[PDB]
Amino acid sequence: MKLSDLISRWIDVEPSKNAQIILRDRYFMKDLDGNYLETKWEDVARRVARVVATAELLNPSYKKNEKLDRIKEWEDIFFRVLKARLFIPNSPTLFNAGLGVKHDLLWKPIDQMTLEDYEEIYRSRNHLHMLSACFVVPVGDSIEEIFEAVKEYALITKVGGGVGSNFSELRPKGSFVAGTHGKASGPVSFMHVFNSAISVVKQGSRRRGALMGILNINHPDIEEFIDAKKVLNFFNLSVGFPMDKKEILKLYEEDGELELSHPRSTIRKKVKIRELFRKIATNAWKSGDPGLAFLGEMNKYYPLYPHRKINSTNPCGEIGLSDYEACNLGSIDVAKFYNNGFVDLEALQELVQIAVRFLDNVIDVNVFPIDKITKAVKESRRLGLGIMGFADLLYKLEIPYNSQEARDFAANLMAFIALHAHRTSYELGKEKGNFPLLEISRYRTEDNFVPFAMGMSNYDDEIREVMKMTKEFRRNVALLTIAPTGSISNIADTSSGLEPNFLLAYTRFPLLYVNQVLREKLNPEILKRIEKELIEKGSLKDIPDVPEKIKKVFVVALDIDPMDHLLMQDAFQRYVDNNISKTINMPQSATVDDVLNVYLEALRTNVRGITVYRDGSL
Amino acid sequence: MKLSDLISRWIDVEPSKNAQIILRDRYFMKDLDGNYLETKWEDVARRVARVVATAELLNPSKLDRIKEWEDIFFRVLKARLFIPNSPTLFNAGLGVKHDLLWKPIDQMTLEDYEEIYRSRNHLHMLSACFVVPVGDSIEEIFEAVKEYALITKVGGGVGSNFSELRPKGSFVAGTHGKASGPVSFMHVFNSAISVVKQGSRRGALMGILNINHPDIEEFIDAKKVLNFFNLSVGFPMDKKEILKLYEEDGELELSHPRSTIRKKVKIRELFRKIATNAWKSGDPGLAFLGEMNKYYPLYPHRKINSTNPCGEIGLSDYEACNLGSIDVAKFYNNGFVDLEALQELVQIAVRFLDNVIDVNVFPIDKITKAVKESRRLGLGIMGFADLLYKLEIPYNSQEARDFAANLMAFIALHAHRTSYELGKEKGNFPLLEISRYRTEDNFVPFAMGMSNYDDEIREVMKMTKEFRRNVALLTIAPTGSISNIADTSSGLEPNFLLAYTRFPLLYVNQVLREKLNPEILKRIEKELIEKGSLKDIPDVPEKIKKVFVVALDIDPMDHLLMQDAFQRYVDNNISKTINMPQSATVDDVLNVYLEALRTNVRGITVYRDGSL
Ligand code: B12
Ligand code: B12
Ligand SMILES: Cc1cn([C@H]2C[C@H](O)[C@@H](COP(=O)(O)OP(=O)(O)OP(=O)(O)O)O2)c(=O)[nH]c1=O
Ligand SMILES: Cc1cn([C@H]2C[C@H](O)[C@@H](COP(=O)(O)OP(=O)(O)OP(=O)(O)O)O2)c(=O)[nH]c1=O
Ligand SMILES: Nc1nc2c(ncn2[C@@H]2O[C@H](COP(=O)(O)OP(=O)(O)O)[C@@H](O)[C@H]2O)c(=O)[nH]1
Ligand SMILES: Nc1nc2c(ncn2[C@@H]2O[C@H](COP(=O)(O)OP(=O)(O)O)[C@@H](O)[C@H]2O)c(=O)[nH]1
Ligand SMILES: C[C@H]1O[C@@H](n2cnc3c(N)ncnc32)[C@H](O)[C@@H]1O
Ligand SMILES: C[C@H]1O[C@@H](n2cnc3c(N)ncnc32)[C@H](O)[C@@H]1O
Ligand SMILES: [Mg+2]
Ligand SMILES: [Mg+2]
Repeated sequence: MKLSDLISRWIDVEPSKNAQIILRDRYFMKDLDGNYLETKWEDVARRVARVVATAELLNPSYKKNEKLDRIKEWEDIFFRVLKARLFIPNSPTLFNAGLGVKHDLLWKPIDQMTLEDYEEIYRSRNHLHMLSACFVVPVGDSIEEIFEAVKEYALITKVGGGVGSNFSELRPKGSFVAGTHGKASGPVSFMHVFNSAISVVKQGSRRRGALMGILNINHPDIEEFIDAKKVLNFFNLSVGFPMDKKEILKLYEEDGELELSHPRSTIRKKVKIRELFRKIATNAWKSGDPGLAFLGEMNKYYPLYPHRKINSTNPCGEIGLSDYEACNLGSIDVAKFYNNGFVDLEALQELVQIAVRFLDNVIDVNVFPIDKITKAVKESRRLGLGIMGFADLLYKLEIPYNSQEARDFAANLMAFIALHAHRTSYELGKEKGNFPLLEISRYRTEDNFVPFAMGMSNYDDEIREVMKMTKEFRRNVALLTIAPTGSISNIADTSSGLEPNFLLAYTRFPLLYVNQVLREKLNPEILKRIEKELIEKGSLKDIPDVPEKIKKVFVVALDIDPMDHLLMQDAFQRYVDNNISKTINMPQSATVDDVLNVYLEALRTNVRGITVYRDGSL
Repeated sequence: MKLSDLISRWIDVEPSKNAQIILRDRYFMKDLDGNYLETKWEDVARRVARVVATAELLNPSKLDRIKEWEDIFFRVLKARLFIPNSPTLFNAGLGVKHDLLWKPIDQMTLEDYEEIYRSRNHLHMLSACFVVPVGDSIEEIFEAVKEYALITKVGGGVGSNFSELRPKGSFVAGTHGKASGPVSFMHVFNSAISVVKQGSRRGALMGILNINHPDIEEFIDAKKVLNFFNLSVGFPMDKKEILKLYEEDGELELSHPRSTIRKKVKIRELFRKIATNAWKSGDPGLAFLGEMNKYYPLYPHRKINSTNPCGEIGLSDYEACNLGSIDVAKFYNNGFVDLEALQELVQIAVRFLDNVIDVNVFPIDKITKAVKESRRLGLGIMGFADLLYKLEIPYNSQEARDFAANLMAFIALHAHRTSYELGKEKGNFPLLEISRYRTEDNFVPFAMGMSNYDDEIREVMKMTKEFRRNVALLTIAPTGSISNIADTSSGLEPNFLLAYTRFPLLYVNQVLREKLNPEILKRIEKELIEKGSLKDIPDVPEKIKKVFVVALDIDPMDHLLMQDAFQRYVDNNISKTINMPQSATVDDVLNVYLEALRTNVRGITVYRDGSL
C-alpha cells in the first residue's frame, strides 16, 4: 500500500501512558521558567518536521519561486511520518530542534508559513542546536592534546552528545617523557581525568555509558586496560583490533604470541594471544566489559580508507567514526509495516527515501560545538539509518527469533533497506551535490567496492549495480546502522533495535508492560491466567497450558542461545555499512570457555564488534 | 668590606655533603641518555649565569658588557650569596647546544650569545609560580584545567580564585540544569595534576574562595580529595570592615551575581569554622586580597584575585613571578651587617631577576603578555635566623623585629633604586603610565613605619614617577630548596630544629657549633635531639638558651609580629608559618586571626604542632 495510507493507520494511534511519561519528562520543550511549550507528541513532530524541512532552503535545484511550496511539502511529509511514529530520529534531534528560534514560529500552522518564516528559523538556530547522538575525538600523545581532548569531552557532553576515543596513542605507563626526563602516566591514568571531567557536566543528568574508551590489543598496557573497572563509571570500554580479523583468529588457532609495543616507548613485551583472550573473556564473564571492536574490519569497508581511518566507535559501538565525525541517527519502526502476513515493501521503500533525506537535512541545520566537527561532518555526510521493532515484527509474522528462517528474513529485509537508502543517496547527490570527498573514495577509485559483506540475499546483484552508479553521484559516505534505540523505541511503543524482547511482561518505575502482540495472539483467558507466572519466570518456556505454537514464536532474550544472537547480528551486518549495537545474552551457567567460543565464532562471522552479557554476572 | 672581598671568602667554599645530595638528585643537568652533564655546583652557576647575561643583548644602551655581567652573576652564584628560584636552576639553557653552556668564557664570541638567545626552547620556563582566571563557564573552566597541566608540566605552581564559579545548585540556562559549584570543579583540577609532573608535588596549587561566596562553608570543610591544593579563604574587602563586623557580632550576606542563591551568616561563626578546620589540619589560610590591592600600583585597572601556592605573591590574571633570594647569614661581619657589600648584591640581584624575564619562555601567550607588561620581580632573603644567631639576637624579641624591619627597609630602598636605574637604562615597564607611581602623589607600595629609612624611601618612590623598570620588586619566599643549597636557614623562618639526624650522620646547627663549648654539646646533644629545644636542658648558659631559639620556642604572637616587621617593607607578600603549640585551642587560633587583622600582614597560615 501507499505510505500515505499506512500513515493513516498509525497517525492517530496515541502513545502509551509510559511513552507519554517519558515525553513529558525529557522531550516536551519548556521555557526558562519550567513551563511547557509542548504537551503532546504532535507538538514535537511539528517542531522537528519544520526545523528539518528548513534545510530545503539550501536546495540548489529549487528556484526561489518554488522554495516555499517545496519546503512546505517536506515539512508536511516529515510531520506525518513523525507523528505516526514510523520513523524517529535520535533523541538529541527531538530535544534540541528549534533552540534559539522564536516560539511563535516553531508550531504555527504550516499553511501560514512564509519563505521569510523559514529563513528566520534557519538564521536563529543557537549554539545549543545540536542534533546528533555522538562523536569521536582523537587523543594525541602530548599533555597539550590530552587536555584539549578533555575540554572537547566537556563541550560535547554539555550540549548532549556522547563521545568515543581510542586512547592507544598515549605512550605506555612508565615510558620516557623527554620534556621532564620523567615517567608517563599511561592511557589508563589519563582516562580517569576524562571520567572526572564528565562527572561535573550534565545535560542533564543520567550519563551512564556517555563515553567510549578503546585500547588496542597490542598496547603494552592492554592487560591493565582490560582489568580497569574491577572510577571509570562513565566509560564503556572495548579492546581494539586494528589488524585483520583473520590474522588474529589464525594467531589464536596457532597458539601464537603478540608483540605488545608502542612507537614512542622502549616498553616491549610478548604475550600468548590465548592468555590475553582468556583474560578478556574472564572479565566479560564477570562484568560485561570490555567488548571487542574489530577496527580492521571497519576499515576494510570504509570508503575513505586509508586516506582517513576509523580508530574508534561512539559509546554504544554502532558507528565507527574517523576523527571529529558525528553520529547522525534515526530509526524506522518495521513492526508498523506488517500487513496480513507480509512486510509492506511498497510503503517501506517510500519511507526509506524520506528517512534518508530527513537525516541528510539534519546535517544542514545541525550546530556543532567544535569547528573541526562541522568540517568532518560536511566533508563525508555520514548517516545512520536504522530499524527498531524487529522482534515485534517477527512476533506478528509468527517467526521464532532463534531460527534460520528469522535470520534469512532479516538479511533480506536489511538488504532491501540498504538498496533503497543507497539509491536515495545517489538521487540526493544528483539533486544537491556529492559529498566533497566522493572523488577520493573507493566508490570512485576502485572497481566493485561494496561497503558490507552481503552474501545472504537475492538483492546482491541489484546492490552491486547501485554501488556502481554511486561512482558518479552520492550524497553520503555511508547510510546505515542499527542503534540501541533505548529511548526512541519506547516513544514508538515497539521493540528496541534488532534485539529480541528482553521480557514479555514486567513492571518499571510503576506500571506493568505486557507485550502488545502477545495480547493480540494469546487467548485473553490464558493470559490473565499465566500473567502471574510469566512475570516471575521471565519466559513462557516452562508454563503449562500455553500452546507450543506461541511458546516458539514468543521467545525472549534468554530463551535464545548465544550463537543464535550472534548469527542474527551477522545476518544484519552483511547489509549495514556502519556497525551494529547487539548484546550477546548468555545464561548464568555460561563458562569463560563459552565466552571464548563466542569470540572465536565472532571472528569467523561478519560482525564488526561484540558485546556479551552473562545473566546475573553484575 | 665590599662585595668583591666577600665573594673571595665564599667562592671557594664547597657545598656540604647534604647539599650535594640535592644537587645530584635534581639540579645537575643530564642527557636524555641519562648521563651527567654537570657534576659540581660550579657547573650550574656557569650555565645559569651565561644564560641570564644573554638578556643584555636586548640592552638598548656590547660583547665586553655581556661577559662582564656573566662573570659577576657567576661569582655571586658560585659563592652562593644569591640564588634564583629552582626553575631557573633546572631550566636555564634548555634547548641550547651543550657546546655553548659550559666552555671557557674567554672563548665566547658574540655569535655564541645570540645563538643561546635564539635556541631557548618551549621548556625554558624560569619562574616559580603563576596565577590564572577560572571564568563562569564550561568553556573557561576546562581551558583553565589545560592551563594547569601545561604550567605544571614545565615546573610551575599555579593559583586561582574560584569565586566566579556560580554556587552548587544554581540555574544553568544552557541545559536548564543545576551547577556543580566551585568545590566540585576543584576536584577536576586536582585530578588533572594527579597525572602530570616535572620529575615527581605537595602543594603545587592554590585554591581561593571568597568569604562571601554561598559555598564558603563547604569550601572551608573541603579537606576532611584535593591533595595537590593549598586552600585559602579570600577577603576582597578591607581588613578594617571585617574586623568591625566581627567586633559588632555582625552578619555577612552570602551571594553570587549569577545565582539567586543567597544566605545570612554570623561572621563570628564563619571565622570559628575556619579556625577549627585550621586547628585540625592547618587549612585553609586567610588571603587578605583587599590589602594586596591597597598596595597594588595598578589597582583597579588591573586587580589582584589570587596568590601563588605559598601565598608570597599577589598576582593579577596571568602574571608570573621570578623569585631569587640573598643569603644574609653570609653578610655577617664583626657584630654588624655589611651594608656595603649587601647593597652591591641587591643592585646585581634586581638586574639578574629582571634579565631572567627577557630569556624566559612561558607556556601560554597571555602570560608572556602579563609578565612583560608589568615586569614584577620577587627578590627576597634566606639565612635570616642564622644571621640572628651570629648577631646573638633572640628571634622572639623586639630587637630582632627592629633589626628585621631595618634590614628589609634597606633592601627595599636599594631595590627600588636600582629599578629606577634599569628603567632609565632599558626603558620603563609599559604600564608605568597608568600605575599609581604616576597617577597619584605620595603612593608607597607598603606600609613602612618601622625604620628611619622611610623618608628616603618616600623620595625614591617619587623619582619612580619618571623611571621604573618593575611594578614591584620584593617578596620573602619559603626557599625550601635553595636554602639547603646555600647551606643556610630558610627564608625568614626561625630554625625549626638545631639538631636532627640525616641518614646515620648527625647534624647540629653550624653556628651553634661555634658559640657553644664543644664539651657541653657532647653531653647536651642527646637531650636536645629528643626535646627539639634548649630551653629546659640543664646547665646550658642562659644566653645560649635565649639566642638559639627554634620555631616552637617562639610563641604565636612573636611569629606574627615578625611577619609584620618584614611586610611593612615588602611590596609583594610574605611566606610565614605561624606555628602554635600542641596545647593551643581553637580560641588561640581565633586570637591570631583577630590580631592579624590589626597588623599589616597580607595573609595568614597557621600550623598547630602535632595536629597532623
Ligand atoms: C540503551 C541501553 C543502554 C545504554 C542507555 C543509554 C542509551 N544509549 O540509550 C547504555 C550505554 C547506558 C547501556 C549500558 C549497559 N547496558 Co544497557 N541497555 C540499553 C537498552 C537497549 C535500552 C534501555 C532503555 O533506554 N530503555 C528505555 C528507557 C527510557 O528506560 P530507562 O528505565 O530510563 O532505561 C535506563 C536503564 O535501562 C539504564 N540501563 C541501561 N543498560 C543498563 C544495564 C544495567 C545492568 C542497569 C542496572 C541499568 C541499565 O539506562 C537507561 C537510561 O538511559 C536495554 C535493553 C532493554 N530491554 O531495555 C539495556 C540493558 C538494560 N543493558 C544491559 C547491559 C548488560 C548493559 C551493560 C552492562 C553492557 C556493557 N557492555 O557493560 C552496560 C551497563 C553500564 C553500567 N554502568 O551499568 C542489559 C541488562 C540485562 C539485565 N539482566 O539486567 C539490557 C537488558 C540489554 C540486554 N539485552 O541484556 N545500555
Ligand atoms: C618549603 C616548605 C613547604 C613546601 C615544600 C615545597 C617548596 N615550597 O619548596 C609546601 C608548600 C609543600 C609545604 C607545605 C606544608 N608544610 Co611545609 N615546609 C617547607 C619548609 C619551609 C622547607 C622544608 C624543605 O623543603 N626542606 C629542604 C628539602 C630539600 O628537604 P626535604 O626533606 O625533601 O623537604 C620536603 C619536606 O619538608 C616536605 N614538607 C614540607 N612541608 C611539610 C610538612 C609536613 C607536615 C611534612 C610531613 C612534609 C613537609 O616538602 C619538602 C619537599 O618539597 C619547611 C620548614 C623548615 N624549617 O624546614 C616546612 C615544614 C616541614 N612545613 C610545615 C607544615 C606544617 C606544612 C603544612 C602542613 C602547612 C599547610 N599550610 O598545609 C603543609 C603540608 C602539606 C602536605 N601535603 O603535607 C612545618 C611542619 C612542622 C612539623 N611539626 O612537622 C615545617 C617544619 C615549617 C614550619 N614553619 O613549621 N611546606
Ligand atoms: C609531561 C608529561 C607527559 N606525560 C605523558 C603524556 C603523554 O602521553 C606523553 C608525552 O607528553 P608530552 O606533553 O608530549 O611531553 P614532551 O613533549 O615534553 O616529551 P616528548 O618529547 O617525549 O613527547 O607523556 C605524563 O604522563 N606526565 C607528564 O608530566
Ligand atoms: C553545562 C554545565 C555548567 N555548569 C556550571 C559551569 C559554570 O560554573 C556555570 C556556567 O556554565 P556554562 O557552560 O557557561 O552554561 P551556559 O552558558 O549554557 O548557561 P548560563 O547562561 O546559565 O551560563 O555552570 C555545571 O556545573 N554543569 C553543567 O552541566
Ligand atoms: N551523553 C549521552 N549520550 C548518549 C546517551 N544515550 C545515548 N547516547 C548516544 O546515543 C547513542 C545510542 O543511543 P540510543 O538508545 O540508540 O538513542 P536514543 O533512543 O535516542 O536514546 C549512544 O551510543 C550515544 O552515542 C546518554 O545517556 N548520554
Ligand atoms: N609546581 C611546583 N611549584 C613549586 C614547588 N615548590 C615551590 N614551587 C613554587 O615556588 C614557590 C616557592 O618555592 P621555594 O621553596 O621558595 O623555591 P625553591 O627552594 O627554589 O624550591 C611556591 O610558591 C610555588 O609557586 C613544587 O614542588 N612544584
Ligand atoms: C545495552 C547497550 O549497551 C551498549 N554497550 C555497552 N557497552 C558497549 C560496548 N563496550 N561496546 C558497544 N556497545 C556497548 C550495547 O550496544 C547495548 O545496546
Ligand atoms: C610551609 C609553607 O607552606 C606554605 N603554605 C601552605 N599552605 C598555605 C596556604 N594555604 N596559604 C599560604 N601559604 C601556604 C606556607 O607559606 C609555608 O611557607
Ligand atoms: Mg609533545
Ligand atoms: Mg554561560
